Amino acid sequence: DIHMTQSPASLSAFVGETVTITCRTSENIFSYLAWYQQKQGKSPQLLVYNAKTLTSGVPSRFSGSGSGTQFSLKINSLQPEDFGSYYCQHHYGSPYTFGGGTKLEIK
Amino acid sequence: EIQLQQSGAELVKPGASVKMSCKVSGYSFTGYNMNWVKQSHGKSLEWIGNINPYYVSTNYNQKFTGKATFTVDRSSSTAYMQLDSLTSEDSAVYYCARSYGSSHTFAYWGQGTLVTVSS
Amino acid sequence: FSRQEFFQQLLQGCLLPTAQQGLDQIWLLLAICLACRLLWRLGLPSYLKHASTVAGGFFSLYHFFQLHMVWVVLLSLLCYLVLFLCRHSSHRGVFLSVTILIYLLMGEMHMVDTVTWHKMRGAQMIVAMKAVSLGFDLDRGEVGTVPSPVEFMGYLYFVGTIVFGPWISFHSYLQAVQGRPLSCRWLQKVARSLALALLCLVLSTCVGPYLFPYFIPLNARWLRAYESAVSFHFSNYFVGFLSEATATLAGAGFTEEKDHLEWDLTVSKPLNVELPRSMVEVVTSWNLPMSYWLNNYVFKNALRLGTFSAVLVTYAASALLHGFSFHLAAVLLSLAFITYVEHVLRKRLARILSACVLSKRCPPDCSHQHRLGLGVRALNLLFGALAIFHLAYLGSLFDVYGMAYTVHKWSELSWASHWVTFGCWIFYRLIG
Ligand SMILES: CCCCCC/C=C\CCCCCCCC(=O)SCCNC(=O)CCNC(=O)[C@H](O)C(C)(C)COP(=O)(O)OP(=O)(O)OC[C@H]1O[C@@H](n2cnc3c(N)ncnc32)[C@H](O)[C@H]1OP(=O)(O)O
Ligand SMILES: CC(C)CCC[C@@H](C)[C@H]1CC[C@H]2[C@@H]3CC=C4C[C@@H](O)CC[C@]4(C)[C@H]3CC[C@]12C
Ligand SMILES: CC(C)CCC[C@@H](C)[C@H]1CC[C@H]2[C@@H]3CC=C4C[C@@H](O)CC[C@]4(C)[C@H]3CC[C@]12C
Ligand SMILES: CCCCCCCC/C=C\CCCCCCCC(=O)O
Ligand SMILES: [Zn+2]
Repeated sequence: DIHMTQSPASLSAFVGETVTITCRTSENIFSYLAWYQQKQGKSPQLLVYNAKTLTSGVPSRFSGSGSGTQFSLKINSLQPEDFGSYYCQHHYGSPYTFGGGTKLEIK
Repeated sequence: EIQLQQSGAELVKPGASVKMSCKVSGYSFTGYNMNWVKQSHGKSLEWIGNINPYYVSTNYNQKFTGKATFTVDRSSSTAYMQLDSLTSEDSAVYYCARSYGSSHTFAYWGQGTLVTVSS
Repeated sequence: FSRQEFFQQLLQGCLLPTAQQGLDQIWLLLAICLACRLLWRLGLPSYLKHASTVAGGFFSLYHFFQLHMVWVVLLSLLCYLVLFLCRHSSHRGVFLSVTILIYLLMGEMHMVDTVTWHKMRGAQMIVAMKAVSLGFDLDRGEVGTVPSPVEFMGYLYFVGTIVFGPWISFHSYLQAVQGRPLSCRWLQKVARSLALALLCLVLSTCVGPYLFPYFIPLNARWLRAYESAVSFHFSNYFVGFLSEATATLAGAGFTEEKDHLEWDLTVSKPLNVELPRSMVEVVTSWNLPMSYWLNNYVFKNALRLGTFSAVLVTYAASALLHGFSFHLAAVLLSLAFITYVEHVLRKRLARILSACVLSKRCPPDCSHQHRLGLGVRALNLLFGALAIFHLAYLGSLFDVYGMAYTVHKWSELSWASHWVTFGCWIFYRLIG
């Protein structure tokens, strides 16, 4: 199957800063990528799909970009409700694999 | 409002079998694939498989074949996953997640069932 | 006439004109396939690749089918419509298949231009198989996203598999679009498949229907039956090798596992139908992509109706895809019954004798006590001779029409294969 390398494993910033998470794909997936956010103790929530499209409800500060085997999620003006784990998951075709994750914390 | 009410946690003896449950309420149960996902304690997510509720054909991850079996119940609109011969490494949190229609991104997730295998 | 006169006339009368006809009818298709292959290697945006193959498929359909190609065009547009109105459902396969069925039935009503619809039925079958397979792959979750308009259209109008080419799953076409390097193995596969296509064409035309009078000192009812069967088989093998040569020339048709690119698209295996083990292996090795499509989609969906009912539904789906016609519904029903009886009888024989007589090659994980020797060999050769006899009796219809012609050709053979299958089923029921 496809292996998803997400980076960095850990990442910390201040409320209002800007962060960027990278997801490298073992194969070419034609910009078929979703970004989920899982807070501490809850279930994941779908933020981005098709590597660029925001879902209905997610703020406009989350910006997905990339294509091929390189994707990125940029979060501008980090708010206190934006600190959790982020997983990139390809929806190219079964079996759908996830990334390692990125634990976004406050420092 | 879509809601996948997932059953409570289980404490299983090693080698036995467990059966989760995910009762769907809010949409037509036979209109979207039901994905089953596994997450270790603080580790990444793992896609166990999915079941199509319209025709009961399933689609498993090869790493989880023979370990998990999916069933459905349209009368009660409930999806079950049974895990067999639980090793000590099968203690995790198992989610049921509905596909986002067109895409197979997991739009609506359950709350997670904690499976703990010990003595 | 005389054998020496025939072999004098052979080289210049038939072998050169037939090869010239084949090359003349496939040269532009091969040129367009190589054009798209070279284009998709430059690194254009994916939507430009899909649009370019849509244009190439339009031109190929025009070149082969002058202006009636519009029918195929409808079959594409309609399909996308049905894949856009139910993009969110888990019924995509059901809706697409019901649309395909209604389309092909309202085509069988012969109110449309009948002379050319029977000519386009091949491309229409390929497009319908592609649309149904994409629908069911989205249903089961093997394709993640419903494709965009240009991706779906570039999939249906893939210039490698538009006219003759076999069915390839949506992901095979996607990886074909992604492109691969032009290694010497690709050229070897293309050249080998083209050479085998031309060889099978000349064998079907100028070596098959003149076999027993001239090529053998044998020469009759069964001789001409075997000759018609061989000629039809080798025409089908020509079309199959040409389809894989034109689908490998375009980029598709490859399998890779752990950095090992191997161009191994196979459409038909002539050595499993001309030296058969059983009729199951014959119907499986006749067309490998179509057997996979039928089995997977139709059989694994209709497996609730029971084994035999699902087999009959699969053969009915095949008869519908290839166009309903007496001498084809009859052949396919006879194949259903023959393969069923032979499979089940061989299974019971292998369970009773504890030998390897299973309708297919069983591996070394057998529960079988007798694996080699002479009895197993003798029984498998007997069943192979029975399979060749069945193939001759079935292909005798495609010489060199309606109910009268089928009944005539199958009564001239005294209805041998049907009585043989009936006796085989009686022998099956007696021992179990
Ligand atoms: C027509 C094609 C072949 C005919 C050509 C050769 C002979 C004559 C031709 C001359 C003129 C006529 C040509 C046609 C006119 C044209 O112009 S061109 C038409 C091309 N038309 C096709 O090409 C359609 C048929 N194409 C198929 O593919 C098969 O219709 C099928 C998918 C059904 C078989 O598929 P599979 O062999 O893979 O079976 P499976 O393993 O997947 O099923 C797992 C279990 O189901 C049971 N089971 C399985 N198979 C069974 C069987 N056959 N009988 C009884 N029980 C069976 C067993 O309990 C298990 O099977 P096993 O124990 O493992 O074997
Ligand atoms: C499939 C094609 C190649 C035929 C397969 C068998 C071919 C290779 C062999 C088998 C027996 C051979 C024949 C044996 C006898 C003769 C008589 C001679 O006066 C003309 C050539 C001829 C007729 C040979 C032609 C080639 C032949 C028919
Ligand atoms: C396995 C069982 C069904 C074997 C029976 C084979 C059936 C299909 C064959 C065997 C005898 C055949 C009949 C023999 C005689 C004729 C006369 C011919 O002018 C019209 C067809 C007709 C009437 C045949 C119809 C088909 C027939 C009935
Ligand atoms: C065009 C005419 C075609 C008629 C073909 C019928 C001939 C077949 C004769 C005997 C085959 C044995 C029948 C086996 C049926 C299996 C039913 C079962 O037991 O499940
Ligand atoms: Zn065996």
